[PDB]
Amino acid sequence: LFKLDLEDLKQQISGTRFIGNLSLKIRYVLWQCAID
Amino acid sequence: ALRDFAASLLDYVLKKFPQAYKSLKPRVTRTLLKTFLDINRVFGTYYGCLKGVSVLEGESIRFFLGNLNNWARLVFNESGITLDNIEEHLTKFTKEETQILVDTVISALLVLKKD
Repeated sequence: LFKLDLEDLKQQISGTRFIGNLSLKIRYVLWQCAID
Repeated sequence: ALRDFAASLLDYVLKKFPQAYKSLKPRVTRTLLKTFLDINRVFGTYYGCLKGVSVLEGESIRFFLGNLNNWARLVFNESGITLDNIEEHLTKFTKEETQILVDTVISALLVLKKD
């Protein structure tokens, strides 16, 4: 039954919008760690 | 008007309580850096974030120099553009609030080049 869950995972990670949001979140966590 | 008033009430409480420095300066700039660094927010939250950045000072504003390019490339969609058809190109916002964002992002950037 995990095939529909894998297709729902592929439905929510494909495209330009998700990887750029990840690039914003990792920049947030790097600057938040390096704030001091 | 409420964003511009509440942003100039945050700067009033960063100076009324200087004994709590290093306990509400990094907390508030961490709140603003956490709320600012995303795509799925409405325009007014970004405006309040940038005005709260504006009512800070010094190297902290420089601390948002690096992560502004990718923020613009995600929120304004310059996917290979050559800066020519910018008036009628863009996707989340309208033209007026994008002009407000480009105005307010250098309304705070003037503090880092005046010293």
